[PDB]
Amino acid sequence: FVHRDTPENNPDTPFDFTPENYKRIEAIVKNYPEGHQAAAVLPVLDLAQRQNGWLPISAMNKVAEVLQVPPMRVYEVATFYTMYNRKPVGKYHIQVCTTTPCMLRDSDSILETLQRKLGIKVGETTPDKLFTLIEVECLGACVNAPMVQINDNYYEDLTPKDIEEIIDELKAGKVPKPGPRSGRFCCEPAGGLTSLTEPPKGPGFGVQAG
Amino acid sequence: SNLIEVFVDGQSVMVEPGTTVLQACEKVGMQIPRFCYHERLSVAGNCRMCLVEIEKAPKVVAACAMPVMKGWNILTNSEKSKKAREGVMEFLLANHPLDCPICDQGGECDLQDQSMMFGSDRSRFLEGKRAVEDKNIGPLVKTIMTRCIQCTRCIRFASEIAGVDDLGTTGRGNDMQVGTYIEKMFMSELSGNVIDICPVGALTSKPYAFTARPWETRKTESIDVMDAVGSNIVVSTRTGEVMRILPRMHEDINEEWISDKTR
Amino acid sequence: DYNTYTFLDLNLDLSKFRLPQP
Amino acid sequence: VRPRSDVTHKQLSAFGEYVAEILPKYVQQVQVSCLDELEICIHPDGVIPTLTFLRDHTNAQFKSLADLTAVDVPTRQNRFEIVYNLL
Amino acid sequence: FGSLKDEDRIFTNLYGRHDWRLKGALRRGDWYKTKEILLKGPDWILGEMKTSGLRGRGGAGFPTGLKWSFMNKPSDGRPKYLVVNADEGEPGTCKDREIMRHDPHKLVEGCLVGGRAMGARAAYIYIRGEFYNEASNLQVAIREAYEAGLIGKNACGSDYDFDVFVVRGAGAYICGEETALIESIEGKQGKPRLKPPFPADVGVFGCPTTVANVETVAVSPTICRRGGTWFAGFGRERNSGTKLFNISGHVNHPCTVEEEMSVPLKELIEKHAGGVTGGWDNLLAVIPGGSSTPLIPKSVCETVLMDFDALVQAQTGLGTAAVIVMDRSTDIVKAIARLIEFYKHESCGQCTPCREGVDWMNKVMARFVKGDARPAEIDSLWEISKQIEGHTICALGDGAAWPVQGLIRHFRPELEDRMQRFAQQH
Amino acid sequence: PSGEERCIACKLCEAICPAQAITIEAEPRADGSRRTTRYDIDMTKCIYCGFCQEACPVDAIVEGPNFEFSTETHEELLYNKEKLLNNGDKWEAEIAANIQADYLYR
Amino acid sequence: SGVNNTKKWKMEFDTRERWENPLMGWASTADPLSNMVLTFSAKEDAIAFAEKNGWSYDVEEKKVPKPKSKSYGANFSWNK
Amino acid sequence: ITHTGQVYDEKDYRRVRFVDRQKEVNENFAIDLIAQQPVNEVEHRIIACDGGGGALGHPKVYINLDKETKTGTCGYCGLQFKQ
Amino acid sequence: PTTNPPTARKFIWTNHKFNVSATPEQYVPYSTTRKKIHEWVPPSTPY
Ligand SMILES: Cc1cc2nc3c(=O)[nH]c(=O)nc-3n(C[C@H](O)[C@H](O)[C@H](O)COP(=O)(O)O)c2cc1C
Ligand code: SF4
Ligand code: SF4
Ligand code: SF4
Ligand code: FES
Ligand code: FES
Ligand SMILES: [Zn+2]
Repeated sequence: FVHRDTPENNPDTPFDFTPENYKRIEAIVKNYPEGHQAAAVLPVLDLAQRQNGWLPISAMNKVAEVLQVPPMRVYEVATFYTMYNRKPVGKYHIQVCTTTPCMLRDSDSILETLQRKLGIKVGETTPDKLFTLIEVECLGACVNAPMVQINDNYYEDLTPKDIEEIIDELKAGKVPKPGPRSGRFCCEPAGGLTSLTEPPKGPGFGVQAG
Repeated sequence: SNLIEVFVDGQSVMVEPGTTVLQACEKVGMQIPRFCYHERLSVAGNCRMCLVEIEKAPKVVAACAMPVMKGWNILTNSEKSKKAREGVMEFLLANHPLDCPICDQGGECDLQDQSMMFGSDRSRFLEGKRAVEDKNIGPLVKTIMTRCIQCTRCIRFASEIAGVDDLGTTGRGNDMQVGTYIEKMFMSELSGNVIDICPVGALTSKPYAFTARPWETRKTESIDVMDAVGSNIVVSTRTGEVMRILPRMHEDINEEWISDKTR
Repeated sequence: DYNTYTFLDLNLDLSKFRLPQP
Repeated sequence: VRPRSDVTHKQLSAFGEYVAEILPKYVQQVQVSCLDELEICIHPDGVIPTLTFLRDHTNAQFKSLADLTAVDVPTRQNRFEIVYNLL
Repeated sequence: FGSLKDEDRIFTNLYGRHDWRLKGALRRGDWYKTKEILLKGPDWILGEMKTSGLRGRGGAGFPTGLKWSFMNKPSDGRPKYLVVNADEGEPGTCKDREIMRHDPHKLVEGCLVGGRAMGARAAYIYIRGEFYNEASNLQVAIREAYEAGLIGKNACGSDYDFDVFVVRGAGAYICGEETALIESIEGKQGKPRLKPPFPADVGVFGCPTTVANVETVAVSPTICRRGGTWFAGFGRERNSGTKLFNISGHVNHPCTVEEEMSVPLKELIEKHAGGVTGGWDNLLAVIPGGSSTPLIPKSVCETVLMDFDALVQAQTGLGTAAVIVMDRSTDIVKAIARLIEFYKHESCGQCTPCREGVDWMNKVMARFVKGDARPAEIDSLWEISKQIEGHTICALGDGAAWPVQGLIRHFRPELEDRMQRFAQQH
Repeated sequence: PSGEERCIACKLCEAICPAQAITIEAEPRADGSRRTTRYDIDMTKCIYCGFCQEACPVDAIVEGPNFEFSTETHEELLYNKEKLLNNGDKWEAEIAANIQADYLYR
Repeated sequence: SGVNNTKKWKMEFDTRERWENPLMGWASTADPLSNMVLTFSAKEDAIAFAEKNGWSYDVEEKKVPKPKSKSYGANFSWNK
Repeated sequence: ITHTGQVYDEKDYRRVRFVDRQKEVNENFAIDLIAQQPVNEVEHRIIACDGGGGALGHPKVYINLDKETKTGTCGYCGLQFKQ
Repeated sequence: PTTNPPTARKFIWTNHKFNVSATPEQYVPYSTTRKKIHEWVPPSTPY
C-alpha cells in the first residue's frame, strides 16, 4: 500500500468532476447532516471512480478538496475498502466469488474456465484491457452459488460453459442478459416453490384493532 | 459527591465518575501493561494488551477504555488477566522482526519488558513473518517500520498534539502499515516527539541512530535554552559528550514534549 | 439494466423530497 | 518451581513464638521467610540476652555462629542492620 | 415445530412473483395501518416489539425490543437516528438481498414504523456497494413512497417527519459491524469502536443512533399489524417468530425460505430447500448460522433444530441462519481454511489479537490442509483460537475462532490423518 | 565469509562484561550499516569469563584458542578493534572449527 | 511508559571532569563520588543524610502527572 | 587510514607511539568487502537472511524486497537482495 | 589439517605471525574514534 509516483499514475494526471458530476456531489453532501460533509467521502470517491476507473492519486486529492477533508483521510478510505481500484482496471472487470459456499458448489471450475477463456491469469488483465480477472470474496448471491460479478452486474448460478457464453457476448456486442442464466427465478427453490405457492395476502388481514 | 468507590483487588479506591479501569489501578499503584494508551493522547483500544478481569464478569474488559463502575473489583493479576496478556504478547511478537540488536530502542522498549514481565518465555509461531517497506518520512525520524505494532499513537499525536494530520493507517488485515500514503515528509515542529512516543523502535531518531544504547547513558536533568518556554529536558551523556536530549515531564511548561530544535 | 449514475442521479432527484437538513 | 515443605514453615513459626514469648522484652518482630528461614528481630539491647538464651536453652541449642553481618540501609534512621545467623 | 403457512409468512413477494414496486405492495397492503401505528406513539410500538420476543435477526440476536428501547430515552438536543445495515456480508447470507431487491417497500415502512418507535429523525440504509443493482431498486421504491407522501414531512398523514437515505458500502464485511457501519457512514475508515461509549449514547455524528438487521426493521410494521402475539406464537419460548432460512451448498434445491424459527434442521433441508445432495447420509457437517458460527456434524443435525436457544445448547449460533451443507465429498480442513482466508483478507487490523491471530491461524490452517504440520500443532490452534475469542475489540475475532474450534471439536481425527498422510510419504 | 565484520554494535557484550573491560562506541557507517567505530577489550581488565562469547547475538566476539599472547609492555595488552579483527583473521580457521564442534551444545 | 523508576527519591553528587585519555581515548574521571547515587525512600530521610554527612543539598519537589480525564466517547463528539 | 578514517594529525603526539613501531591496521575493510558480494535476485517479495549457517549465523530476519527501486539489505550481513 | 583442511574465506591470512612484541611489528594501542568536538578555527583574514 504505497503510491510511488509514476508518470501515468500521479497528479500530473489532472482530475476534476465533470460539471454534472459536481452536481451529483452536491446532492450526496446534502444527505449527510450539515457540518458533516466529510461523511460523503466514500460516496464521492466512488463517483470519481465512475468518472475514471483508475482513481489516480490525483483523484484522491480532488475528493479531499471537494469535501474539505485531510488528504490522508481520502487515502485511508481508498486503501481500506476494496471496491476502489487504485490502479487501471479492465473495461469489464469480472470478479469471481470463491468463498466456501461458492467453492462447495464448484466455484474453482469457473475461475479456471475464465483463466484460459480470458487467456489471462487471475490478478492480471487482458492485453486489450477489456477484461480484468480478480478472485473476489463473498459477493452475496451465495444461494446462486456459482456466481461472478462482471462490472456492476451479478451473473449468477453459472455453469462453466455459461460464462464462456457470457464472455463471448461481452467480447462481441454488449449487455449479455446480466443475471442468473439458469431456470430458477432469483433464489427460489430450484425444483418448485416449497412455500409461497398460494396467492399473497390482502390489506388489513389479521390486523389487531388499530 | 462524585466519588464512586471501586475496588482494585479490594482496596476500595474512590474515583471520580468517568475514570477508566486503567486509571483506577494507577491510584492504588498497580500498572496495567499498556500499548496504544498514552495519558495525553486519546484512548484507542488498538493493542488490547490491557485486558483485565472485573470480578463476576464473563469477559475481560479493556482497562484504558472502560469507564469504571461502582463496586467492580479489577483482579488485575487474576490467572485470567495473565492469559489475556500471555496470549496477546504471543501475537505482537509473532509478526515482529527480531532485530533487537539493531533496534536502538533496545533497553528503551516497552515491548520487550512488558514481554519479560507480563508475557511468556517462548514462541509457537512456527510460521513465517511479514515485512513492510520502510519509509523516508524525514531527515530526523528513521522509520524502520517493519517494527510497528499498529498501536496508532503516532497517528494520534500527529493529529492531536500536533496538528499535522498526515500520518494515517493504510489498508486492512495484517498489512495495515501506518505510513504516509504518498511519500510527503513529516515536516513540523513537535516532530521528534513521535520517536519518544512510539514504544516500538520502528521509527526512531536518525542522528542518534547507533551512537549509544540506553543503559550506558548517564542522565542529567536540565533546562531548554533554545526557546523561551524553558521546557524541562534530560541530557543523556555517555563518557562525557551529550548523546541525546529527550523530554522530561513538567506539567506547567513542557508536559512530556520538546521542540525539534532543542533535541 | 441501469446506468453507472443511476444511484447518484436518482438520489439527486430525491433531493427535493429529502427533508430539510439538521 | 522449587519444592516447599510447610512442615518447616510450621515448625520454625512455632519456635518463633516460643522465643518471642520467652524473650518478650527484646523481640520486636519474628518472621519466617517463604524460604523457611526464621528471623527473630531484637532491640539492640537484647543482643546479649537473646543470643545467650539460644546458645544455652535445652529446647533451643544454637551453639555455633554462622555469621555476623551488617546490611546498610542508608534511608533507615538506624543505618546498619546487624544480622547474626546461628546454627 | 415448523411448517409455517404461506398465509402467515411475512414477505409474500419473496421469490418476486409480485411487483416489488409499490403497486404490488399495495395489493400486499404493506402500507395499511402505518399512519395509525405512528399515531399510537413510540412507546406502544416498542412495546409490541417486546411482546413479540423478536430477537436480533441479524448477527447476535439481541432482544430487539430492549435494544431499540435503549434510545427511547428523552432527546438531549441531538437528533436521534436510524441506521439499517444491509451489508449482508456473512458468507452464506442472501437472506437480506431478497427483502431489499424483492420487497423494498416492506423495509421502507419498516423504517418509519421503527423510526417513531425510537423517535429517529431520519434513517440511513447501508446496502453493500457490491449490490449496485440492488440499490437501484430501493431508492426507486423510496422515491415512489415520498411521491406518495408515505415518507418525508407529513409522513403518511402523520405529523412525524422521517427521511430515509441509502448509503454506498464499499466491499467490506466489517463495515457490517454496528460500530463500524457508523464510522463508514461518518466517512472515516471502517474500524469498529469500543462498546463502553454505547451506540445509542454516542451516535453517528454524536447523535443517538440504533442499528438493525434489515430483516429486523422489515418485520416490525407487519408484527405491529399482526400483533406481537401472532408473531410470538410461531417461535419456541424465548426464540420466537419465523426467521428466513438460506440453505446453500450440498443441498438439492438451495433456496431462501422463511419458516417457523425453531424448525428442526434435519427437516429444514428435508421440507423446503431440498434433500442433502447424495442422501441425508451424505452430510459431513453443516454450519447453521453462516461462516461465523461453528459447523455441527451430522449426528447432531438430525436432532438439532434451528432456534438460537437450541443452537447455543449445541455450542453453535443461529446467527444469520445461513445453512451451508458439506457432503462427505469435501475437504473440510480446506473448507474452513478458506473461511480463515476469508477473515485475513477482511479483518480491519485495528486490534492486535485479530490482526496477527487470524493471520496466524490462516498460516497454520494452510499447513493443516497440506498435512505438513505435526499432530501436536492441532491443539495449539485451539489455544490460539480462544486467545482471539475473548480479547478482540469487535466480534469478528469472536467469529474467526469458532469455525477453527468446530473443526478441532468434531473432526480432530481427520486432521490427524492428514497429519499422518504427509509424514508417511516423506 | 563475505568480509563484513560480524559485530553490529548492539553493545550488550559491553553490558554483560563483568570487569567493564569492553568499551564500544558506534555510529552509522557510510554504507548506512551499524558498525562500531571503537571496540577496545582491555585484556588486563578482562578475567576471561567467556560471557561475551555467550552474549553476542551475531557471535562476533569469540573466545579464541590462543593462550600465548604474553607482552613486554602493558599497552600492548590493551586491544583495539584492529588488533582483535586481525586476531580474528589469523585464527578464524580454528575458531570456525571450534564453534563448529560446540554450537550444538550451546 | 513504565513508572517503576519514578518511585524512590535519589540524591546524586554534582558531576565533575571527564577528560579523554590520551593512550586509548577512554573517558577518565578524577571525582570519586561521581558514580555514587544513593537511593532514599522519602524526602525527609534523604535530607537527613546530607546534613549529618555535611554535603550541601538542594531538594527538588516530586512532580507527579496530574490527573487527566479521558473517555473513549469524546473522540466521536458531534462538535469537538 | 583505518576503517573509520582514524589518522592522527601531522602534529599529534600519539604518533610518537607509532615511532619505531607498526600502527596496527587491517587491509581488509568491510565497507568494501560487502560491496563485492552481488545482489541476490530472489523471486519472492519477502525473503529471510538467517545469516548463513543457521545457528552459526545471525538472528533470522525477513526483508521486504517490494520496493522495486532499491534492494533489501540485511541489517546484519549487509547482504543485499533484489526481486 | 592435512586430512581435513580448514575453510578458506578470502580474508584469512596466509602468513601467520608469531609474537611480534619485542619486534617493531607490535601492536601499539590507539583510539580509533575520530575527533568529537570540532573547534572554531579563527579567521585567517585580518579584520
Ligand atoms: C464482522 C461482523 C460482520 C457483521 N455483518 C453483519 C451484516 O452483514 N448484517 C447484519 O445485519 N449484521 C451484521 N453484523 C452484526 C452487527 O454488528 C449488529 O450486531 C447487527 O446488525 C444488529 O442488528 P439486529 O439488532 O437486527 O441484530 C456483523 C457483526 C460483525 C462483528
Ligand atoms: S522494538 Fe526494537 S527492541 Fe523492542 S523488541 Fe522490537 S526490536 Fe527488540
Ligand atoms: S509507529 Fe510507533 S506509534 Fe505509530 S503505530 Fe507504529 S508503533 Fe504505534
Ligand atoms: S560484539 Fe557481539 S555483542 Fe558485542 S557488540 Fe559486536 S555484536 Fe553486539
Ligand atoms: S460466497 Fe460466493 S456468494 Fe457468498
Ligand atoms: S492500552 Fe488498553 S487497549 Fe492498548
Ligand atoms: Zn544477512
